[PDB]
Amino acid sequence: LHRNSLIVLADVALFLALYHFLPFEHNVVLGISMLAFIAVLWLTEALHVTVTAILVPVMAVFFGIFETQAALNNFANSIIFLFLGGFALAAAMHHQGLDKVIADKVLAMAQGKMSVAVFMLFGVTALLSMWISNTATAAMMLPLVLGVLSKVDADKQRSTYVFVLLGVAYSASIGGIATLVGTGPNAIAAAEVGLSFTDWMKFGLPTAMMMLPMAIAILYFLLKPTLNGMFELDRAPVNWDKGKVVTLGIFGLTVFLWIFSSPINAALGGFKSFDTLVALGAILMLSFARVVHWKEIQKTADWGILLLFGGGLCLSNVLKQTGTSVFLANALSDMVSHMGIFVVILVVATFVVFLTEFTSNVATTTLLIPVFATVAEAFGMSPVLLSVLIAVAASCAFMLPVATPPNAIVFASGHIKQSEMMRVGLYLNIACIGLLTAIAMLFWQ
Amino acid sequence: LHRNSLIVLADVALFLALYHFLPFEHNVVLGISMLAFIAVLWLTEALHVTVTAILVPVMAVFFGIFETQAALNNFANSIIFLFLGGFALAAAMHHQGLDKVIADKVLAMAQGKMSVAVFMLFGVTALLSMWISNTATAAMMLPLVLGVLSKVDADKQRSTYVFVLLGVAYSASIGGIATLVGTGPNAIAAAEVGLSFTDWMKFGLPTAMMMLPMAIAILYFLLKPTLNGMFELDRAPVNWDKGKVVTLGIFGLTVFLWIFSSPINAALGGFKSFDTLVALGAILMLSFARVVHWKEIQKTADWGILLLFGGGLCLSNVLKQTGTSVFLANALSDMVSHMGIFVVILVVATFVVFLTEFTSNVATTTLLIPVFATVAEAFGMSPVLLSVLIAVAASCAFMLPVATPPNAIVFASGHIKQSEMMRVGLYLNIACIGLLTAIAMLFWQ
Ligand code: NA
Ligand code: NA
Ligand code: NA
Ligand code: NA
Repeated sequence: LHRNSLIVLADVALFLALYHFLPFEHNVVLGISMLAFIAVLWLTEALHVTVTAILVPVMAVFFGIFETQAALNNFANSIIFLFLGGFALAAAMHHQGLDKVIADKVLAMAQGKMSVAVFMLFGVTALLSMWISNTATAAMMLPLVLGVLSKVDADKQRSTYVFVLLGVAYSASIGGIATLVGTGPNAIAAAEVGLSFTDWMKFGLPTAMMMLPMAIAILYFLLKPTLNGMFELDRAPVNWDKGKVVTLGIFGLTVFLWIFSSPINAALGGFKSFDTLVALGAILMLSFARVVHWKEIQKTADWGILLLFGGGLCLSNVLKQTGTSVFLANALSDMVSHMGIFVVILVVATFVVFLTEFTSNVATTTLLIPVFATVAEAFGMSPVLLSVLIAVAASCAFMLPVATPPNAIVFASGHIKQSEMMRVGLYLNIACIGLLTAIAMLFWQ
Repeated sequence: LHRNSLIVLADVALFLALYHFLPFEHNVVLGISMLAFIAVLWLTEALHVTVTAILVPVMAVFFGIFETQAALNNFANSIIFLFLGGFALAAAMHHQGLDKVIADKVLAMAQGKMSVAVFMLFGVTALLSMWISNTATAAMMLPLVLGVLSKVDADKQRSTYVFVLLGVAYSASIGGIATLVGTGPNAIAAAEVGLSFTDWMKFGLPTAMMMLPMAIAILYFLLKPTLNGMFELDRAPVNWDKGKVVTLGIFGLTVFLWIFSSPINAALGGFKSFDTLVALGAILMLSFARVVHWKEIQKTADWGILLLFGGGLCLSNVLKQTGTSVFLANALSDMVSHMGIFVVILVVATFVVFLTEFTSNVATTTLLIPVFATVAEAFGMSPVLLSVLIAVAASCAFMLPVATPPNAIVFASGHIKQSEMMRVGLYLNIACIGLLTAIAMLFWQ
């Protein structure tokens, strides 16, 4: 009777149709029929993203592609645990309130000026986003933004107070493209192609450094009247208490090990997923040092996403095993040889940057990385380039809300118009397709 | 400076001491040193049970026993997912309120008598416990018990109103020993020895049927003045609404498949962990039928326990790989041949039943099943017997609180004395060591 129940039933119909009607070797038919079924479910979201992720192994198994245990093993991938270490690290500095003090210490550096208030609001949002999450950083920044935008209160003076709301909503998304922890898509890329923490930072951080100024400049050069205003530093000040220096101490130590993983691990005997161990070592240090309880981590951890990760890895392996990856490469062979590498990565970048407006970031990456990376491997090219690209471009959701929660968070502020965001995003989207295709070209040789 | 930080430091010392001072083949030294370290941490609970579980792979990897990924793979065991299916099934019928209606429909069968009120309170607690959890079933039953024990309100008339509080606190623990979902220890046994859902029910259910009357009879024959009293059916009645018949429908279908798994799977082509697939199929049916959202399951699911499971499976594999399992069998060889099989299982049963009073049920099972099962295998005997025994006896916590949350739940009722529970438990403990050793003997040939 419901909308989504029909989408699912239409999909069951579609699968059945593709299964009985495609003219190929049985394995490829099954692989294509599955890929379409799952592609629908993750884009429409008729079933919850994670329910769909669970549906993958259960299909793979029932259709004899993998044995039950083999399929489930996907969910214990070392990157998944790295990301859990991220959640525990976040959980710690949120319960401790080290995120609050980083906001105040930097916000009060601005004596009382609105010009150097919002420029220090975006800089903190993105810095805090590197380690925490996007949705979490947005929900945490909202009250701190509304607090500052109450002196220039006049909402007939909207464009002073919309530049700042839409500004952090993007700064949360751009801050994610910095490190391996931060947003889901990055983790999915790293798991697929086998990236280290320091590897994804070499790609991502420069792109964040490039993108944040570029994004503000676009918001600025639309309708900003913010060179005027005064401050209202209204609430109790902050101070380093029982081991906020300790949480920062562990955090610092962890990040130090993550960056210097290459020489530290090499000169340690070369353990396998060193970054994952570090991330679990973090969970251990935070508990021995007593700085955060487990119940806290169990609330903060998004087990839904953790499961989603493995759901996509299962899919990736479904594509290989059925030979669907190689069949698609064969079908695209003529098209891709006719296309220049510039043309390809421009088409890819454009495809995601706009697709990501309709569906969740992860939901699109969890679908697209498997397809592209495995097809890239059939072409015998390094699946890294396309993957990192997709992972970054997925986090470029700037147009409507429902694209990312950070967009819907600053939108529920019952103030910003649908039309307004839709056109700043349409500019920033094109701006990014440029920047990415540019940087993706530069990172070739 | 804290108590537990010293326990941990004392343990780090102990490990270091055992590591540098034991006179054996390096692998066995490492295996022994690890086993002692982890044993301490799970019994003292200096670190949280789950933090300790994570510590296992991280040690195994750093001490070259397993490669990072191989060790983590333990956490994706098919039983863990079976148990997650249990959590989702519970989450459904709690959010739907199918547990409430099962309480009222059976409680109102008793017209208005206290004699047939509490006897129908224990019967519901245990039946509801089979599928839900122990801690969850206790916290859910508490208000429903205090509601009935307000007509015979006189708390100078204590023993009418302590027989019922301590009655359900046990009925929750005995109800767990019924099926594979229900309590952690059962799942740990099944994962270690490879049991089906219908397999553990053949052991457990008869034991629950035997134990519940035996437990009441002991509480009854101490200080019961409950053949007197009247009812107060005070609150809004219940009625089957939008698919509480559907949740029961799915639940019923799931349990039907679980019981009849053997012939259904056999006549289906023999899929690998059929019970796990059923449990995931449950998660899928519950979502397509829209009866429960995912956020609900993410709250209900105890991801801490889910992780604990794999922590112990990692340990089990640590014992084998280092050859510590075989070394212990050699050391115990003389002792066990001098002991009769009756003697052994009486010693084992007594050991756990009393050990489980000091530490969490899972925490003790997660420690003991690996040691015993793997040693049993070195002796070339089926590790099932000892394991199922340990798993059942672990759920026999009847003395103090802090033994199980269901004990601490009915204790926070600021009414029941420490001394009171301690001696009913001491009787029921001995009563059980009997029943188990009896049934364990009968289930031989
Ligand atoms: Na982020
Ligand atoms: Na998106
Ligand atoms: Na239970
Ligand atoms: Na216990």
